[PDB]
Amino acid sequence: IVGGYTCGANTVPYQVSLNSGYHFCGGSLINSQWVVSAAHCYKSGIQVRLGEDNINVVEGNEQFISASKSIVHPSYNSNTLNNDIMLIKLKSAASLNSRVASISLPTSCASAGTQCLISGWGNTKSSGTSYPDVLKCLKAPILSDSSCKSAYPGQITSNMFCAGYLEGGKDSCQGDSGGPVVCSGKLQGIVSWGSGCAQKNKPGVYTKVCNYVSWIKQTIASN
Ligand SMILES: [Ca+2]
Repeated sequence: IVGGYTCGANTVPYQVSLNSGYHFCGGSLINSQWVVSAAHCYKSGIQVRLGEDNINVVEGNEQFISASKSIVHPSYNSNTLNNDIMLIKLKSAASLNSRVASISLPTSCASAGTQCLISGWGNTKSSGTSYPDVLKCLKAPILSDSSCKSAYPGQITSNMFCAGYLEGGKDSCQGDSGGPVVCSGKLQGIVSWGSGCAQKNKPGVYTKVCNYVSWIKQTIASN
């Protein structure tokens, strides 16, 4: 997360770390047994880490659970990053508490100019390499589709939105792929891509979760 702040420990209780010997992506807890992340975060042998703040120290609140199953969206295109969404089933149910909570699925899509919260652990620098150990946060509006498609001509589909600032400086890219974008108490986004990091007229590009709620509910209930 470039150009934000330290959330505070356990202030984003739905935030998940996907670990494969190291932290490689974020995710969101949508119920005791399921996580949603990005399809470009697909690996084998994932461990899901809940209740984290500092990913390098065991601060007491953690829950470490092996993933039993991963489901990538049937229409995921890894070239265009269209339908960049994946579902991860926990081997054992998470124990929900003050620090470990679910986030709700949208009943409807969010509109432009709606403020959202984007959280994650990744690269804080637009130029160079600096990985934070603690959860970071950014508040950013959803930009209008016009403003989005203009920044990435012929790259943006219906299943994407942009958030942040047209001037750059503040963005998420490498700053946690797969991470949540929460607007008015609902999961509206997943950190998908963005050209460079926090560049001028290069916003972040998010998977538009409200398009997928039917897929998510049908998949989860059948698996
Ligand atoms: Ca920790």
